[PDB]
Amino acid sequence: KSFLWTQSLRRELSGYCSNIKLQVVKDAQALLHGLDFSEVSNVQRLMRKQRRDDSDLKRLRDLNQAVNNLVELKSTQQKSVLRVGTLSSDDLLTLAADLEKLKSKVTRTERPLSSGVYMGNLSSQQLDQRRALLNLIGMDGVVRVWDVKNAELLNNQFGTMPSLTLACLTKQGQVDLNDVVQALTDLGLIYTAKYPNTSDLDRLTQSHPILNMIDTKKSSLNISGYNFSLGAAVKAGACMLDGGNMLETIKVSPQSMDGILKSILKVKRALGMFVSDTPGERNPYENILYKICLSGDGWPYIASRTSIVGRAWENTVVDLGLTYSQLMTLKDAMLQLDPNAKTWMDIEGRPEDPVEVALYQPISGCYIHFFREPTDLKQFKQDAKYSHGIDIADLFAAQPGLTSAVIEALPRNMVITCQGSEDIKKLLESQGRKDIKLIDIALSKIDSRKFENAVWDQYKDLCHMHTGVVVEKKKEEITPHCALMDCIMFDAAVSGGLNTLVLRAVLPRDMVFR
Amino acid sequence: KSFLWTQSLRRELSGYCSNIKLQVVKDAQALLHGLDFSEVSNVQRLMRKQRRDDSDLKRLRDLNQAVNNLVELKSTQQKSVLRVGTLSSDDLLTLAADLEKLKSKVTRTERPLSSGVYMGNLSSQQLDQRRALLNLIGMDGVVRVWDVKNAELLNNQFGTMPSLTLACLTKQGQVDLNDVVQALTDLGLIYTAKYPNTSDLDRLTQSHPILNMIDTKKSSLNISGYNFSLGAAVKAGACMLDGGNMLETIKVSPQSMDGILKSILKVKRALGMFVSDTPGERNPYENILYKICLSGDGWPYIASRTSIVGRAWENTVVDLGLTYSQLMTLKDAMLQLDPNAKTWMDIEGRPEDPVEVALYQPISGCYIHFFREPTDLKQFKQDAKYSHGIDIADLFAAQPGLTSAVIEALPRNMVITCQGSEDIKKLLESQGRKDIKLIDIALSKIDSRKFENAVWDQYKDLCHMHTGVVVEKKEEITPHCALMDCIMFDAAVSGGLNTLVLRAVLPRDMVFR
Amino acid sequence: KSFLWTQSLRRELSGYCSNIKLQVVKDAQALLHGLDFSEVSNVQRLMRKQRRDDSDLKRLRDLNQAVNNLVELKSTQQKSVLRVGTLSSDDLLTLAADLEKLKSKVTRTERPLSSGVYMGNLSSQQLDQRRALLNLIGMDGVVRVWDVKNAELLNNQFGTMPSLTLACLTKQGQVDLNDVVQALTDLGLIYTAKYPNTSDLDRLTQSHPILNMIDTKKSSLNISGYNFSLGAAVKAGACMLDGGNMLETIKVSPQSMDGILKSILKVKRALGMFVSDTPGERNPYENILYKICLSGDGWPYIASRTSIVGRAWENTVVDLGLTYSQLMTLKDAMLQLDPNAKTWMDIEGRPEDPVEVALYQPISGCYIHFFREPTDLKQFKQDAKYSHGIDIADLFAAQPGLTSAVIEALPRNMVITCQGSEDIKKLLESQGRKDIKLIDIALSKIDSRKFENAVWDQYKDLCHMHTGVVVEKKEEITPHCALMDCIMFDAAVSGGLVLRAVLPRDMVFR
Ligand SMILES: [Mn+2]
Ligand SMILES: [Mn+2]
Ligand SMILES: [Mn+2]
Ligand SMILES: [Mn+2]
Ligand SMILES: [Mn+2]
Ligand SMILES: [Zn+2]
Ligand SMILES: [Zn+2]
Ligand SMILES: [Zn+2]
Repeated sequence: KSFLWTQSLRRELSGYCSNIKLQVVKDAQALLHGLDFSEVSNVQRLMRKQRRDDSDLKRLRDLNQAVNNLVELKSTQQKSVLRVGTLSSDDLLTLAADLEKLKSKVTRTERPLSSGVYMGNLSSQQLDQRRALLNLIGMDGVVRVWDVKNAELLNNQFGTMPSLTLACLTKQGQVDLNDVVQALTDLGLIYTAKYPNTSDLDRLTQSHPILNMIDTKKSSLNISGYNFSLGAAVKAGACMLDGGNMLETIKVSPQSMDGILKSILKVKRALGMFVSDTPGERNPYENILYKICLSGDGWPYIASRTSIVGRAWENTVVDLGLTYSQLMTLKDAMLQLDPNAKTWMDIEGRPEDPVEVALYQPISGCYIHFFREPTDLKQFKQDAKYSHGIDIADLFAAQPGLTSAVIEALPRNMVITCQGSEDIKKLLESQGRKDIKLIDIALSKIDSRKFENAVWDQYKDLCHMHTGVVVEKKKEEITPHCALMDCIMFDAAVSGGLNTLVLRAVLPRDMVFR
Repeated sequence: KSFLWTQSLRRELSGYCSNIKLQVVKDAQALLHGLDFSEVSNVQRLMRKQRRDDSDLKRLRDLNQAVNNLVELKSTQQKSVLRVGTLSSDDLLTLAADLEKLKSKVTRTERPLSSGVYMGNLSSQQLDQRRALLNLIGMDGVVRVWDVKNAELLNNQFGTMPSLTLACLTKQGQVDLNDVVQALTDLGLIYTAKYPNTSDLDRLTQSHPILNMIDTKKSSLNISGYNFSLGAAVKAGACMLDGGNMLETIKVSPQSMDGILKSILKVKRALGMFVSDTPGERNPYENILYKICLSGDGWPYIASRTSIVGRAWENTVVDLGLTYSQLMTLKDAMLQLDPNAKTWMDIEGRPEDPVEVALYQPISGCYIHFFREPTDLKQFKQDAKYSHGIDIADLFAAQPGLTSAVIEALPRNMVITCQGSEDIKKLLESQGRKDIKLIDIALSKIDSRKFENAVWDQYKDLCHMHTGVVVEKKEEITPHCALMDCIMFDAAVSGGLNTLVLRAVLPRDMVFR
Repeated sequence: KSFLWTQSLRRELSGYCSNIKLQVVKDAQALLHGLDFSEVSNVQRLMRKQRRDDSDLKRLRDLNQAVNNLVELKSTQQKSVLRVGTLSSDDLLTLAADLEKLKSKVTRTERPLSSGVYMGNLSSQQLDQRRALLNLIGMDGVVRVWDVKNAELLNNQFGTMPSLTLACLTKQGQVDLNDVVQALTDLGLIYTAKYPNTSDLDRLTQSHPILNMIDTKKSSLNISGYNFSLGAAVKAGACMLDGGNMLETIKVSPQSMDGILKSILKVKRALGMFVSDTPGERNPYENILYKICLSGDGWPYIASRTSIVGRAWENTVVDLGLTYSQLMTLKDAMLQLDPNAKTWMDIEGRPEDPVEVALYQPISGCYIHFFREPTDLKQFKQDAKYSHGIDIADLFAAQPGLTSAVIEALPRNMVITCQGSEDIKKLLESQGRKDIKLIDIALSKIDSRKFENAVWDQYKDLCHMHTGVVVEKKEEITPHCALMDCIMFDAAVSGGLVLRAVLPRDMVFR
């Protein structure tokens, strides 16, 4: 059923496939020669930890950039732009659709590994429902695997490579290289007829003892390229064979990129392939579509991709409220909120025409931040003059529907704290949520903006929306008001000071803009 | 199309599958210590030949017997009589049907290797139609691969056996046994997912270089268990798994045989499996059905069956004109004859009611010999006492429609010599054949039976139908046989009886029901 | 590669061409004066209908008569019998094999419009494999364009003639006659160099605004000559130039038909031309060989072939087991059947040697009916006396092989109703199609023949195969027809009592 998709894709794309054994074995032997395999063991030890940080990530990345200096099979950073040539106008619509579906699927699978999910003080059903997602995606009260300052540094660091695999099995398994090649050759042949299972690897193990090391019924989620998964072994086995149509052996180029995708959409239409609305393991169509859109120059499956920054939906653009798919990602990202924690909220613009919305939980250092186009532009210029200093031409790019979707998804029975309950009340009540209880702090003007300078020095990087000169009639310039910076400084006003805390965004950055 | 047929039978016969990996390696280890592999070489040399004689079969049977004596995994002579129990009445009706069609297909595929096909003086169409039968089945004027005294001695001698295969690759291929067990396992694993082919064997040889011994582009037809076919290698691989629903491991017993046949039928029913009415390689259903019905006790696929007598349709029977598939076997049987050669004919019983019919070709030595149930009980009795001495009770088990079908399939424009034409004329006539010219030679009473005693002395065993005491106007005389008349009327002409072993055109099973 | 074939044919057939720039306009003028273009717009309306019947075909055929009555460039009824002479015995065999291929292509493209294809309860893949087919040829469940009682009235009615195109562009486009000639000539000068496309005519229209009535897509299939296709304008623009060896201008005669055929087969041989076995539009080779073999008198491209009767393999014959080509015709003929509906089956003779075979679906009203040669005569000559009464000389001409070819082409899972089973079971099992379930209705022999004399009164003309006198053990009785048995047994279950052949009319007898 998932091997059927794979089979049809082999035939259709067989003309882009080739023998690569010599290039692979060369990289394996070069790793066997150059690489510090005790550091391979060190990175594996770090992947056994349930909780990992920046020191673990640096070690992984350093080992990644050590492998990358020794292999000749690498993918280069290449942007890709697609138009009506070769691909039909109908084909680019489908791609755009499937890519934004993929976007949702991959963000809901991988992001909670870094962003985290709240597993503390919740109802019995909610925990059961959160546990089911975290069982599925491979995963105080906030549980996460990667506690990092920059989660973008987790991109493309976890892919599996045939040559690295072949080298790792040879050194760590303590047998000759050829034995390993002749082992994955027999595995590679199982794969020409079925996706290999537990019993398959068992009986080969009797003739090739190496295949013990490999873990068969482990997931491909929350693993590195240094681990001995079923997928890494199967992939490495596909490249040792003498031909022919093995999908792993695809190379992409600017000259070949469109045709592969055109051929992918032909199979998809013939068999009814689709991007899953579920988080978890990638299906055959999800896997190929991501690996090709990741780079316009390289080998989608088997190359070195650790040099590549960004995602597949970013590295490839289509030139032509919230989607059900976006709604899902948003609803999963918000499970990061502790509903029992103290929560600030602030807005810029009048409550019935908001242009900036923020929420802030000071103890976890997690925040919601987003934007909206105004309706009353004639009133927007007034607030640009005297309050927020936002230019509307920079709000054009704000993703629509975000205002209602966040206020709808807010934890029920949460208590929101605000400097002036007035407008916040008329906002939540309007967006359908009267239930949310509100505190009024009621500070004075001098005491609310006491830590205004302190907050902008530490956190300026988190909002770039405020450009316009703001005045205060007596005219003289003042600091423009950010909705986010307001929240932080109002918490500091009450606290009596401001700590150094690395803030974590609840929303993905891909969601704020279009 | 047919790997599913296997995959489905695998799923339903699971409980009959088993672990024999050890017992095969044990039987190979015994062959490695006991078998003369130089004699294996000698038999393989005989299989490379086009024409094979009685001495080649003697060597082949002697070696098979030596293999047989050493292996612990053998099949036993166990006959099966099927009764309504585990199998429903319809299940049994389906079994009987298929065994008739299977009988036809396997006779048409195997028997011409011995019986032969005339390939001399014919129309271009007749030769192309015939040479296209030879490539379907993997095969003076007569073409044959086996020229033997008795073609029952060919039966069950050619099967493949994993332990023999295992033993032969080890000793002839000059590698250790352990590395042979390694190689076959990986092939056996592939066999779970697909039937391995050209490249599948090519790429496997790259780690295990014992596998270029095995021939890929060679069929299963016209080869012995000593040859390294893909099927023998694939078969042996199946045994290399401690588990897996492989049909090759199955054990049959008087207790389990019905239930096995029941399970096969469900798979056949479900998918729509069938016996193909075209000669050639066996389909998975034809294969399983044959091997199971040969012996009620033993291992259908993997045992030594070299000591088993009878074809599977004789060893297993159901208890509760010709069939379409009997006809195609009959038409295929007739191709042995030289249509241009000298050909005799003779009948016993009235031309309107023949009880015995025989045709004889004196040069190739081949004959048609069959019987028929009469209708004129009155005329029969006086003929019996004056001519053939055939007991009417011995004729009820004769195949009906055999007169029609044989006379039809006789080649157009043949020349028949006969003693007395009036009779032969009326029988060929009322059947569509006026095209055949008849030569009546003028042999008087005395001369036509000069070598009568000589013919019966030499050929008695060919006819057992004449038991009654025949008399002339009184004293006893020798009963008239259609076939013995044909031979002796030829003897009169030639001035001497020939000294040869005769070959039958008709499959022996086909004469009686 | 198809304009190559055009070009190459043009040079080799240069001397059977003339000019015709006078008579084309002459007949176009004789149309301007004496033809109502309201009925022409009425025809365009009818061809715009998604379903069409006998009354719409009447309005077409009468207009194909009225145009034929005025014009002096016409083809007339002329049969051709190809003998050796100019065409070597090797040319004849290549011409007989190609016309046979051509039969299979033209039938699979044009016939489904009338006969219909079932697009109801089927597997997605079937709905894929069958819609693919429709978009190639330009097309309850059964979808059809022409629903007519006589489908032979459809033949030679959709033809395209330049003069008819000329007179149509003039009156309907409201420009002067000359401006139509000026516009199409300029398109004809493009036809000497390449086959005009989307942009060719788009730029022509910039000087010739009258050329906007014309489509690039689509097509050249379920259109009539009253439409404005690309080809109609192209053919017209060819007959506007002086000389140049223009294919469209070819006139055939009983003295010249062999040499023109002799010419074609050289170019085919020299290039690699052949009759496509895939349905759709004609390649230039299919089109030339078809237009010529239609008639041996007139202008195969530009004449008034609207009163010509019978197809090109019928109107032209050669004088010296089914063919690969006919089996694909048969498989696309069995697509008409609704496999999810009440279906009968009946045969004559014994199951191991059937001489007449029938299947019938009442609700739609379609049937399968064919004959076979017997093998056993002793049994056939008795069945003739006491069951069917068919003469053996009538059974030689029946197409051999249809019996197994139809049975295998049956839909999988279909359920048959019969009277009785057993011998229907014996037949579908010899062929090895057990998957088919059988219902015996098992009526009494008197109850089976209640509506006997009624069915032979409404459907007699559908079978002319029963000649001999069938007797009962004696008195004369009405012979048994396998097809007439299908309809009467249906009536005995219905209590009461059109028909469309599933099998091609041309495939029953060879
Ligand atoms: Mn990175
Ligand atoms: Mn504010
Ligand atoms: Mn191995
Ligand atoms: Mn005699
Ligand atoms: Mn009937
Ligand atoms: Zn801001
Ligand atoms: Zn005898
Ligand atoms: Zn009839």
